[PDB]
Amino acid sequence: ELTLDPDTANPRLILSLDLKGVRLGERAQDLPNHPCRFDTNTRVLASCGFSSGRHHWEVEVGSKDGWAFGVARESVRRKGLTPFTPEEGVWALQLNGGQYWAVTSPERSPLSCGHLSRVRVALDLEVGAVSFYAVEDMRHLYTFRVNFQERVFPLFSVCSTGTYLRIWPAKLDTYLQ
Repeated sequence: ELTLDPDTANPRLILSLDLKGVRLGERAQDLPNHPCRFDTNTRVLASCGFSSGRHHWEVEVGSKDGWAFGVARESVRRKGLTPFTPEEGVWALQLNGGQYWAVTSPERSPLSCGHLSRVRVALDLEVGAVSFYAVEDMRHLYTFRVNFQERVFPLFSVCSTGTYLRIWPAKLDTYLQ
């Protein structure tokens, strides 16, 4: 099953022991600053990435602000403060200011989807799409159509305390998403 990759994790994140969950901690861990580790934005990738076929997983989401999740192209920049945008190869939903957003470009799109508890992510590297559904009725939340040109990885970001993400088998915090 999909697990979070601790070698990629921003050192301020805390991963659960089973490597399925992530939240933001209060202090940075002293970790090796390896090239695939996010050193500024509060991100972690799954350890498995995909280059063909259709794949899905589910993400339990906290009720409070601070998270964004979806997929990232493998070449997503790890070093320095980077934008959290489709142009940087991030295709994600976000909970911020009590609103759900698809993190679209040039600006985010607010989603009138009601309350979210668990979200199924469907990644299709054949058609070229990543889609999000609320699991309880599979209502559609957002689809990014993307001509993916490299491997694509499950992506998770938690930039404030009080929230979390779990896999199911800087003026403002969000500037570090």
